[PDB]
Amino acid sequence: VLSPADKTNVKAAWGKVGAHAGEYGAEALERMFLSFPTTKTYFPHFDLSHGSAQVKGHGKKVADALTNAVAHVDDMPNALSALSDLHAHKLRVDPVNFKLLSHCLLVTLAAHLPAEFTPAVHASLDKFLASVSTVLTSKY
Amino acid sequence: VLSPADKTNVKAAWGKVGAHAGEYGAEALERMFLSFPTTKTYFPHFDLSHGSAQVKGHGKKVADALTNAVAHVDDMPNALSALSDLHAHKLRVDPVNFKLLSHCLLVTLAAHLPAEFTPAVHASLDKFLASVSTVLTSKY
Amino acid sequence: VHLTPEEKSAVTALWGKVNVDEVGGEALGRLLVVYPWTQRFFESFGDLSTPDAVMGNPKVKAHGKKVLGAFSDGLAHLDNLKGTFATHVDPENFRLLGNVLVCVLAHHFGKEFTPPVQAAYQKVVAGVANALAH
Amino acid sequence: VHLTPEEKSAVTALWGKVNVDEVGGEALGRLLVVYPWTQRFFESFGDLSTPDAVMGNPKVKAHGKKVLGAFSDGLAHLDNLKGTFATHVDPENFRLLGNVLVCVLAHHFGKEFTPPVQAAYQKVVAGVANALAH
Ligand code: HEM
Ligand code: HEM
Ligand code: HEM
Ligand code: HEM
Ligand SMILES: O=N[O-]
Ligand SMILES: O=N[O-]
Ligand SMILES: O=N[O-]
Ligand SMILES: O=N[O-]
Repeated sequence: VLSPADKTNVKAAWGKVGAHAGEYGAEALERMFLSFPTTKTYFPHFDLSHGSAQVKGHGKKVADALTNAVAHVDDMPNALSALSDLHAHKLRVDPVNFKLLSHCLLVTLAAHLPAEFTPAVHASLDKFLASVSTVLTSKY
Repeated sequence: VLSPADKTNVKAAWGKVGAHAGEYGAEALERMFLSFPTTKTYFPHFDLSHGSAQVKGHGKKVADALTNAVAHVDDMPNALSALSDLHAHKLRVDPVNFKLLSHCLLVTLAAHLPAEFTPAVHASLDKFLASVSTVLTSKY
Repeated sequence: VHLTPEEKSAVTALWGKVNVDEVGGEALGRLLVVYPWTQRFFESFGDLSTPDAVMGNPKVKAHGKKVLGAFSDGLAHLDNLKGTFATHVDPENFRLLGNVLVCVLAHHFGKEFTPPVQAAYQKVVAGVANALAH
Repeated sequence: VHLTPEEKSAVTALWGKVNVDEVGGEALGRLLVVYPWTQRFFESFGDLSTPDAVMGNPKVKAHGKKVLGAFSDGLAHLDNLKGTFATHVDPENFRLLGNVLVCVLAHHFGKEFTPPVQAAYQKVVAGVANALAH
């Protein structure tokens, strides 16, 4: 359950990220595939090398889905319906992998927004991502 | 998100448990404290020995809360509001401990209802308990 | 794992009476049913379309005996689990399998699967899970 | 942990430039803020009423240097982490602390905390967490 301060914090961070969102999504993916190699098996047909156009493309998709969730942060189950069916029912992603990607997204924000990434903002972003993760893993 | 079959399964199991619920809650607690000793630190002032009247009392409380959740299975956040504030805000229970207790409740049902504890019913009860756990850990 | 002698006693006494032909396929089968993502870990096994379909799938049953096998190995080698499992996914799924197994044991043994007996099995499954996650 | 030489290189180069007086208290402090249940693990430390109150609490800072210390120990002993941490809660909270630390490193080093450098730290924090959870 996201407080009004969390919402305010998450929205502010999205703010500072600006149009770098796609790029940051990409970098988080790269961080995930390298730090947690098991995750790569979900992406057999991807070239996962640095600068991959496929990783770049996908990170933009992920950032766009997160932005959509923030934009409708009080109705995430609905907004993210098609995406939770994809991930759970079709792709059978292990729920654990969501904490892995979440942490990489946090690492990526921290690496780029030293001012915005306070302990409070960190706390809110973490809850946000865990909220998104809950939705995306609800349809097994 | 609990399906209608899950609801039907969980309700049927509650059915078979009958008035043994309190006793089963007690046994699950005993299973938890012995299998996962870290959990005992949440209960300093309890006598945790076998047959403890305090464990018996508490297991009845836990069974009653689970029954309440089943009885209002479409409005668990509301029904369990006071209880999630207790556990997260006041008691600061580590979220991990919920999977531990959940598993012990499953073990306890399995030990007493060999006919009812099919793979399908097991699946539904697991989701149910994870739903309850999600609620009870939402207010940190 | 450091199992006390009564703990070892609790495990071995129950373990001797396990139907080694069926319990492993039950546990592994319940895992695929209760935690559907696990199915992906098994591409070959073919049909896993339903619970009834999962539980009645030869490879499940086959591989279940090996899980049991591996459990026996670990039990008579708790001194050095790493060098007994020298040979596999997030450590968590091994923990899940260990807990499903515990539920199956509880299922098959009823009253006999007392809280102390469960406590002793959790140490073994934990040890095996960690060893297998190395 | 089996760290490849480039991996070891990635860790040591960054680690030499860490403010050992502040990074530990940040990580531990962020842990108490991000994961409030962890506060209970620390009864003595007194006031932990807010984020600002947490981050500015002497025992936090004090104990943070020890976390860092322990990290250094592990780094120059990755051959045998068990017998370096012979001396503590669910293994998961050690993992959480390890990841918060990684976020703090990312915070302090920015661009320098590249994906490969992160990957190498995750192996260390994982090794330490597991060792400490033994
Ligand atoms: C915050 C968590 C996540 C978000 C917001 C997210 C978002 C997305 C989006 C937007 C798509 C494409 C949607 C579409 O094409 O309709 C997608 C697909 C996909 N996702 Fe995720 N995802 C998340 C977590 C994960 C994780 C943890 C994994 C595996 C470790 C994963 C694996 C995949 C794969 C393999 C695809 C298909 C890729 C392709 O074939 O192009 N996702 N996800
Ligand atoms: C399915 C999960 C759980 C349920 C349904 C549940 C239910 C309850 C209920 C009904 C109460 C008393 C409510 C009241 O007095 O108003 C309670 C209190 C308490 N709970 Fe839980 N609980 C759960 C999980 C846990 C876990 C995992 C822990 C710790 C490992 C825990 C520790 C405690 C403690 C220490 C108290 C206060 C005991 C006392 O002072 O009498 N609970 N819980
Ligand atoms: C806890 C999990 C698992 C355990 C304990 C386990 C155990 C074993 C054991 C003991 C063997 C050797 C048996 C023999 O010599 O005939 C074996 C072989 C094999 N297993 Fe697994 N297994 C596990 C998971 C898996 C998974 C996820 C797969 C995915 C396909 C798999 C596929 C195979 C294959 C292809 C063989 C080769 C046949 C052989 O030489 O044994 N196993 N497994
Ligand atoms: C990852 C978690 C932790 C690490 C890495 C850690 C590390 C250390 C180290 C290296 C020392 C010895 C320092 C010295 O000799 O002065 C120490 C001492 C001590 N720590 Fe911890 N600690 C951790 C968690 C905790 C927790 C949760 C508590 C709860 C109170 C705690 C309380 C103490 C106390 C009371 C001492 C005695 C002072 C001493 O002789 O060092 N620590 N810790
Ligand atoms: O990368 N998650 O789709
Ligand atoms: O035993 N849970 O309150
Ligand atoms: O069973 N293959 O490691
Ligand atoms: O820091 N006491 O283990």
